[PDB]
Amino acid sequence: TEIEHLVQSVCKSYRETCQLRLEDLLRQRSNIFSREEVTGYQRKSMWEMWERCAHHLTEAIQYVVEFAKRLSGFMELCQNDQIVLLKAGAMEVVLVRMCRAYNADNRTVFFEGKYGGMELFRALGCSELISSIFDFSHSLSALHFSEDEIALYTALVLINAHRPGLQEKRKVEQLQYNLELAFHHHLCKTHRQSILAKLPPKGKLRSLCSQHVERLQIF
Ligand SMILES: CNC(=O)c1ccc(Cl)c(-c2ccc3c(c2)CCCN3C(=O)c2c(F)cccc2Cl)c1
Repeated sequence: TEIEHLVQSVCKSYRETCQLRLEDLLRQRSNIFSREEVTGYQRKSMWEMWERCAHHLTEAIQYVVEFAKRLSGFMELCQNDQIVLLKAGAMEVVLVRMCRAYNADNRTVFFEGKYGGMELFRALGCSELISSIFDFSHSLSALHFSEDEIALYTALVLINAHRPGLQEKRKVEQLQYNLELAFHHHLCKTHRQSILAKLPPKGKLRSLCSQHVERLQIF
């Protein structure tokens, strides 16, 4: 039950640090882009559309940093390892967090006040990647994660002791192990263990968050 106090702690850090309130996202599912707004976005140059998207992604990252800061043990890690973990994991967490912005019923995603499909992002240069991002959100949305589960899962996406560059490896390993124990305890308690087998495989998140995203300093 130190474990259950950890579960509650991680869930509160997550709830305090969302960019978007879940209930606002659900409210807005009826609010969908017209054929003309989609065309208005398809018409934008590659540059301006990346500028747009890289801005949103940088704000989304700041919310993940604030998640890390409010997370138990994280802030007692040495500064080098805080930076290593966030550099390695922050994009991944944003990707995982976007499934709450995704509506599996019509395959739309929340974007700049309204919901739209993947053809919204045509001006970007990368239909393969967009498709892959959508397919992944579609799969992650199928778990119907509780708020607890997604808080713990994203905690673990972040506190990963296999990140090249950590000095105090062991101290991150204990933090990871305690988060793992919290997660498996909570899943066992609610008979949700089965979802473990449906989580993304080792290296799936990495492969989404490398293709095309990095060196965005240019926007
Ligand atoms: C009012 N606020 C917003 O609308 C808002 C807030 C937060 C965010 Cl994160 C977004 C947003 C940002 C980027 C993207 C999407 C939504 C949906 C698809 C394109 N995309 C990506 O996921 C992105 C990625 F993660 C990997 C590779 C390529 C890309 Cl472009 C929009």
